[PDB]
Amino acid sequence: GNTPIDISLSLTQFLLSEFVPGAGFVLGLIDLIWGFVGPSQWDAFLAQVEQLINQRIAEAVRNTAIQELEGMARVYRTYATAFAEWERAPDDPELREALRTQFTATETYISGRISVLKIQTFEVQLLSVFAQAANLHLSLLRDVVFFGQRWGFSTTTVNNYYNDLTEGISTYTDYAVRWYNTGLERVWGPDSRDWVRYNQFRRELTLTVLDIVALFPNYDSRRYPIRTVSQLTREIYTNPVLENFDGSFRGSAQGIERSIRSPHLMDILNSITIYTDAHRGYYYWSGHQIMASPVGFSGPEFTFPLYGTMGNAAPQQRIVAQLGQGVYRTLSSTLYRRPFNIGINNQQLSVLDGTEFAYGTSSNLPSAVYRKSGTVDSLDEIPPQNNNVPPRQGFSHRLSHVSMFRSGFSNSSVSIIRAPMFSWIHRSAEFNNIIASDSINQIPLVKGFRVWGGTSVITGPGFTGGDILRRNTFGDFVSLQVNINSPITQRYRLRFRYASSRDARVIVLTGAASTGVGGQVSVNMPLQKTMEIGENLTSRTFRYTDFSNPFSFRANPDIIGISEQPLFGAGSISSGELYIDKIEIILA
Repeated sequence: GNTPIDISLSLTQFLLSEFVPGAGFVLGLIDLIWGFVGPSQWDAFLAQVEQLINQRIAEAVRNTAIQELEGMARVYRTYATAFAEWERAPDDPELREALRTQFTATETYISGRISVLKIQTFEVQLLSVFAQAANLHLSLLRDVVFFGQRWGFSTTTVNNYYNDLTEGISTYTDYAVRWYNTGLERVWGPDSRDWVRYNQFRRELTLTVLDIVALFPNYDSRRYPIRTVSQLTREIYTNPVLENFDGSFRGSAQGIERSIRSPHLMDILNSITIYTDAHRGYYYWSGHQIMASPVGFSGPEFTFPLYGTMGNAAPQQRIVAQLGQGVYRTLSSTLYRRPFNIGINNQQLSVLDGTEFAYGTSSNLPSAVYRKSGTVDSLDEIPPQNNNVPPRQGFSHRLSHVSMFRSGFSNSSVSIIRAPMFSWIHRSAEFNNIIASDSINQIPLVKGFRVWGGTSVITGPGFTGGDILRRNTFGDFVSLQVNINSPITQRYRLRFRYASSRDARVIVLTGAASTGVGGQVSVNMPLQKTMEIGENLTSRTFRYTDFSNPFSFRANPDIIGISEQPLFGAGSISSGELYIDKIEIILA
């Protein structure tokens, strides 16, 4: 089993860590995807979303798509070797000229024939190979913008390729998120079964499409002259009780989706205290409590409201999640009791009767076990990024929350449903905000610890790899905690990635005060209007500041605050919205 979900996760790992242009990058794209000779690989890629919504692609359209993929891999392969021979004698004017034509030949082939992956009425099924190919096209355009003057191309030829890269990022992004959403809505229905297949689409295409799409902007090598590491803070969802049910509870799907928490700052799951109930010698997970900390463990634990019902047929069991790299895997045992319809006191049960919590770790640390283990295995839906090493080392996601979809009390109620919902954040969403020397640091604003009043966390547009922050008025956004590995004397610069339907002014303060409240203004920067009032959030509505003017922190676990300030003379009324996604920090 080498699923497309497997391949795509290892590719997410590659792009996230070793994003820097050179032979290592080309050799890497060959090894993970484009080295494959023949059709079967692309056949599997299409099959996954095809059987997901149970519509196969028309065969003429399907085979042309597969054969153009083959040709794309095939022209890239010859570019890649021509690239390597050049990097072995980089000044030779003949190797240069040989790479220059083999580049323009391969770019024209890929550029021109992506079309066959955007075919009308088959947009969703073709989405995952389109994401692969758009990502391949962008690798090439980054290459010329970065190596143009070494290769021998004119500065005018390169500036045109650069505009292609710009537009490519914006066009490809917008197509993918558009067909992601319309494919999602088409799967939605009102039943337990309809929600399962809805969520299956969301999860698989978040892994196979959106995560590669979130990294496209890093292909802009004029905007990112050096290394940069993005962070995927979005959470994908599993539910063993519902995903393993053979029937379907009717009209539930709207109730299930609401039981997921609303957009929120990123937290670190600390512990889960499970409560047990019983009925007729059948013991089950009836409710639980969740405790979390902010990013950086920057202060006091938050305890979530009770999930489910606080049973006592056994004593509570407190499972600590946050050991090593967190819980990477759950193996649950489901229990569906179907009696000969007695009722109320001979109940119908749709619940969990055990779960094993497996730790992500380079160690022998044993799993946590509630009652007993099971065979409903989350690793089957959230696979490893590296199958060459044991799962506890090559895992892709860490457990981030546990909610519950509840129905009935044990009371009356002929029927009881306790369906715990497991949230998975991608591994790249680090526990701390660490400012690296030597790279371009991305800190999504969802990594702060406090949202100030009148800033909302809004579900992200689809290409930021997480949620974002909105203000309707001017005011304070977040406070977040930063760690430097430099003397406090070291100087830094800062830029924003924002969306705004108005002009505004943005400031970053750096006097600490845990809780946030303090601060001294260190950075003052303008935000030009990026969209019209009431427009939708597409990639063209997002903009980068310049870098900021050197500043320094004033503590080494520092507490910085972001606020948006009224422009002088504007009269203190603000109309439109302000969106901030990311701040990025560099050195010197």
